[PDB]
Amino acid sequence: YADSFVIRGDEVRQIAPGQTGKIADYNYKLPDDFTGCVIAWNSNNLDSKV
Amino acid sequence: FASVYAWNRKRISNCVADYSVLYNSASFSTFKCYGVSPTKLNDLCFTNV
Amino acid sequence: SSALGKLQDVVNQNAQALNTLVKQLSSNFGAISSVLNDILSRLDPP
Repeated sequence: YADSFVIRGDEVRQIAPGQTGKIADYNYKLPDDFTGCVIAWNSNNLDSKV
Repeated sequence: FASVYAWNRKRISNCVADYSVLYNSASFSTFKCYGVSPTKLNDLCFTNV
Repeated sequence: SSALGKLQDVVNQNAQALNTLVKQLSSNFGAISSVLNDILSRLDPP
């Protein structure tokens, strides 16, 4: 499965197994025996506008 | 705030502490808990903080 | 009425072993406490 979304820069630390926060609490929660991989890259020029 | 070489020291005492307003404020760049994971703070009692 | 040491010793040995078994329920073995209601109260499941 591939899940996709957009978050802040310093919220990428909550996207894993056994984490907590405004994001991992109630936006997107990863089980505690996760198996896959997590990939993330900056996208300032595409998603941020003047 | 206070310098790094003379830090401050406040002795929080008998009160009603709500570490949830801290834990979910999302304004903190670093929130690590060592003796005790963060979500179980609002369910324990100590002598001094 | 005024010698049964071989019978007393087998009683004593068994009691001394059963007490050592219970007295081990209060060692950490390298943990934060000896109580499961204390590791299940100041630690997250992971």
